[PDB]
Amino acid sequence: ELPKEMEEYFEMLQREIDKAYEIAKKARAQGKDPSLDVEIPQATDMAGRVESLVGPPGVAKRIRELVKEYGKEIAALKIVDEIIEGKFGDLGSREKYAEQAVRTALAILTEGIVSAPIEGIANVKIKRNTWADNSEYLALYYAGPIRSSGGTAQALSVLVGDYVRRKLGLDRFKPSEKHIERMVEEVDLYHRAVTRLQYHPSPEEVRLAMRNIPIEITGEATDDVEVSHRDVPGVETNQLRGGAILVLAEGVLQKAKKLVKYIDKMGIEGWEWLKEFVEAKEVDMGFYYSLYQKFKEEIAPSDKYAKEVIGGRPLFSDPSKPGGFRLRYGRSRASGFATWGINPATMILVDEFLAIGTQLKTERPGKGAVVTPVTTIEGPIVKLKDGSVLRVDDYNLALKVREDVEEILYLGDAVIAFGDFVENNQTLLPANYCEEWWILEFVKALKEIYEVHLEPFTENEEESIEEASDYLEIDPEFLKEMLRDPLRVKPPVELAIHFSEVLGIPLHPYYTLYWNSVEPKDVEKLWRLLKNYAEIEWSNFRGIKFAKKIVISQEKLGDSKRTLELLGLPHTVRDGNVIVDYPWAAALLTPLGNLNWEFMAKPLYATIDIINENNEIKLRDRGISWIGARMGRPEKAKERKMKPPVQVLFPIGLAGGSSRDIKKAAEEGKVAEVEIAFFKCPKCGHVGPEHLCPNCGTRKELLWVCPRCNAEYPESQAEGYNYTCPKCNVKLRPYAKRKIRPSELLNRAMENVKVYGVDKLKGVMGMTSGWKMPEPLEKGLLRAKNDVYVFKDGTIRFDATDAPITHFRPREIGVSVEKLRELGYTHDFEGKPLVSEDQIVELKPQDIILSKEAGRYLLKVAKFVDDLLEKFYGLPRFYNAEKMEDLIGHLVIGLAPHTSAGIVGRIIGFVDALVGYAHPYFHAAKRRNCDGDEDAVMLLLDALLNFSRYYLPEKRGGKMDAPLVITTRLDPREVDSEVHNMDIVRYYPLEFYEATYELKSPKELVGVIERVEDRLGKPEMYYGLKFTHDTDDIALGPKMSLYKQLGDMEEKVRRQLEVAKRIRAVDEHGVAEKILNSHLIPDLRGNLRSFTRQEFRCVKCNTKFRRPPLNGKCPVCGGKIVLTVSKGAIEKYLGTAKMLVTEYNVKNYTRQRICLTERDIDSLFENVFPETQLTLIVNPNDICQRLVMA
DNA sequence: CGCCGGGCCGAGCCGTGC
DNA sequence: ACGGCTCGGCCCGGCG
Ligand SMILES: [Mg+2]
Ligand SMILES: [Zn+2]
Ligand SMILES: [Zn+2]
Ligand SMILES: [Zn+2]
Repeated sequence: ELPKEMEEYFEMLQREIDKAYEIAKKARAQGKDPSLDVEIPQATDMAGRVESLVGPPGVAKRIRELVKEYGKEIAALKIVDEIIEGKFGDLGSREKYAEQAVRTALAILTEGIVSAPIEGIANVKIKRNTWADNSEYLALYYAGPIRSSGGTAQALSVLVGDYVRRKLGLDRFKPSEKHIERMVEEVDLYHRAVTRLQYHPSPEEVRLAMRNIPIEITGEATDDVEVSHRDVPGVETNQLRGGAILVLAEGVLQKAKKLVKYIDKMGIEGWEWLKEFVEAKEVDMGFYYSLYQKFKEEIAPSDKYAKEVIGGRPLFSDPSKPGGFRLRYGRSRASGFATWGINPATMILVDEFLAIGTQLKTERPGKGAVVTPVTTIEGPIVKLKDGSVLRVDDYNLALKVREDVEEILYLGDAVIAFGDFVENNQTLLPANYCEEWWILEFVKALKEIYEVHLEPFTENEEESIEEASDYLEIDPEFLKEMLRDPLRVKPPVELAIHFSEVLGIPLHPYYTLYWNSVEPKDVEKLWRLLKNYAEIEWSNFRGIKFAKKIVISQEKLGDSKRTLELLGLPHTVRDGNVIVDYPWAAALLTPLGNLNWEFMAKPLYATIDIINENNEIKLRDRGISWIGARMGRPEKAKERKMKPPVQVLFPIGLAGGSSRDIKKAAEEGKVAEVEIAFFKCPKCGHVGPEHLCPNCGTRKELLWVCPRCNAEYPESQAEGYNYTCPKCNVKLRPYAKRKIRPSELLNRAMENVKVYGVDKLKGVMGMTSGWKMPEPLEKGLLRAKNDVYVFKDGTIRFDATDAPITHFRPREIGVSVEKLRELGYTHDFEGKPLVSEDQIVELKPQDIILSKEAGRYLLKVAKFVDDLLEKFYGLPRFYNAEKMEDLIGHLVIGLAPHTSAGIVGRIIGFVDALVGYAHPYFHAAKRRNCDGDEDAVMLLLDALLNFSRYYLPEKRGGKMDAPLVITTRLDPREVDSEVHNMDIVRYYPLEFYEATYELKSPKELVGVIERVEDRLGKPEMYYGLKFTHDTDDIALGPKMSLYKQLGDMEEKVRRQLEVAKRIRAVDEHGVAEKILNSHLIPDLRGNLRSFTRQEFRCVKCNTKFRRPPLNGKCPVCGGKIVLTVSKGAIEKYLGTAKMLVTEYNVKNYTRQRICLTERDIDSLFENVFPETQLTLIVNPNDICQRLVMA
């Protein structure tokens, strides 16, 4: 099957996993933990995950056989049929069968990763249609966690419910009119009062969906809002049901296309209404003039991304505005999943608001992306303070030049993958001319004329190179270098002109200016001025003349300097003269034929059209497609802490104080009463919250207590009683309210682990599980000593933004070649042996690259683990690391904030950014998209030792973010569907570029460009992926966003406004103000409204009063009453709002709203805070009184 | 020997027509 | 849309 390398890779991964698991088992066998074994099983494929998560036992082989024979959907259907009939045992009532079938089928369709089956589906019940016919139907109860499962999981849940109800011989739901009205008002209310819904269904759509769904979509209450249509039959609540209405809105409705596709593939009938809903929902001119008109007609600008701007977050471009982001088709080494490629120069020159990993809301392909440094694409063109125009394609040049920048003429490039267009089904935009298109035209012309075969981006035969060099009269070494790396090696301008003359191809894109950004009449005036009042120095090369310098006076140039700047032409101004130097003089004069032919403006023509019609050297439109973007959600590489930081899962109650400090309570002699689980030693009879008896070191047993009665029964005796009190008729509980003395426990712990000098030790106010089993205090002491925190399930986690990578260089990650050869890497991505640090190596599917903050924190985590192994269990240490570079070769676990299964990865290097680099398969296996998402990482051994299922909260949602199972191998066939559209080609073919001009759809050329989906099944899924664009460094550029270094809101707004003013294609002056004023006005008006209807609270307690007490003091205290909405929380943004109103031109509506808001704020407090203080001077240049007096 | 004042910590809160 | 913004109390250093 697999070759002799990937199998060995997986074998070594399994070997390391076994090495860790043996130590974890040996440590756990001693009985100092809630269980006597590890509580994280390891799986290998989807069937094992499904069996471990939902069951039933023995289903793995059946799932494997059915998916092998028919396919995923048909296998799920056969599994449903087999469960219903009774292959997998006897469950009981039909409700059990229905619930099990729904859960298992949803797990199979969902690949058993996200916890929608586990926690989304609260319960399954059979109800009766009493009001209509007294029939029997099925209802699905949706909890809170289903609200974060995605659109696809909910629609498939409805489909599975329908299939199971049809297979169980049950009738359909027949709602009354009151049900419909209740659902419409609920949909209307939730959007108004809770959340934007990310989608707004029309009322008629809601009526149609309610009338044509054979099951009842219901649930419990999740919002504290009352409804109007009350006491509806069959509905047991009078409040908003967020789970069901979100399922209806974002499930069968928003994802109707995928649902009908699944219906077609699945052989399911009875859903014709959804299909119908989907079907209903679904002269003499120039070449470029027509192209522009057609492009504007078919593809229209999208404004949905820039509808809102938050203060401090800049807007970088207007929709489809020239001068914004230049669209380039390709995929870099560390981009392609959903991320963009950006030059570091345009990161530096926008005031460092953009850092590696900073998210931005995009317009054309999708909505949202993450930026990654690419050093082969072009950077911004800027205008300096003295008048010079410069091209900043470098990072150091930008750092040197930043302080002199007056205006940013052009913003730069953005590399967007073809798979991003395929996934979102976005019509192809016309392609800007670039070096990769030029090299293909070059080789094609060479073959057509001289019959010589050459290919770019590879190595060619010496005979062909010699023949081509002889025919072109060039140096063979130069030809080899330029064919090997067209994106970095460019010919001189004279050589490019010679190539265009001989072969007959357009000019090299590097020497083409933005000729279509100006009008033909402006070029006419500029041509006249150049002919009349200019002096030019000419040259010669192979019989070809080219300009070497242009000198024209400023007074003679006039207002054509703006035309020069709009072409992106670099020049300089000295003592009244504007000078154009050597490389950029022929870039301006050669297209105009060296002034040999007159330039004249013509209607229905463009500048490039006239140039091509008259000149002999041909040109292509260098910039025609532009993109809009807006900043949002800066990158993150921080560790995870609870809302109050916690270091041990031990309840303290109120003895610890406001910070729940256990040590402070222990040192003050306080006694505390809390609910915990007490364990009792069978031999001597010790009692307390400890798993081991200190006197004899023999494992105790949990005590079960009656709720009303107060009899304690050990576990062995309670087993016989069926966990019910014999003298009573009430079920037992493992916990009760008891009193504890922290002094003895903390002294015993300190003596146990020999850790005495710890100042603070924070716990919890109370436990959330149903067991209320506490944690040993020794672990808390060791965590406090090493400065690490804990999570809800007993693990230490680190959150970071995720970015993709497929190929790497040993110098970027700081690892020697010998170390890599020890890890297993022996070749580079071209088959050559690995002997250098500048060679490009291909990443294995489960190898990850950490940041340096992550390494710094994992050093402390490893030290804590070693201390735990040496002091608590008495076993040899494992990591033995003194620096972060010593963690290389060790394993981690990657977990997503919405799933319940993890995946094993390996550490191979570190970077100096704030992102998490890994393979696209690694991010897809966690159901992540990599366009702003964040995930957690933890060391494998720490999770193995520390995780427990008895610390998980008992409510719905306590099983999300839990490593209930971990995958030990990667299979691209069952990771995701968005990663199946990614490109694996070295370069795009000429046909793609020729078809972009026809505005085709990406589906028409799926077979032309190879994707991931074209390799599934064959052994070469992990073997030969490739990339299009190259980058010098993977972590070059700014590392932290400026937004995190600004304190005041006024400072944030001012900096964002200077940024918007610098960029030519933003138009801040009014647009950014009006859009920004819809972020401060909501705050002002909402705070003003909530002030007059607010609740008061005691400082000593947390009890809240809906009405202020008449005495002014807490009735059950002496403490004083404080507000929940202060007066200063209303007028905190009024100064910035007034500044925004006065310094810019907004519509009169917003100005009057601001003035009236200030007047209302003044008038509301008339009798409470009268104006009793005068002032020396009046009229502080305020605008409200000026408007009133006008 | 008795204050003044900082610097942490922990609470709460963020458009809406009858 | 949610981290950013107001309050209140509680020790800990100087400092005279
Ligand atoms: Mg996403
Ligand atoms: Zn004992
Ligand atoms: Zn009892
Ligand atoms: Zn009180």
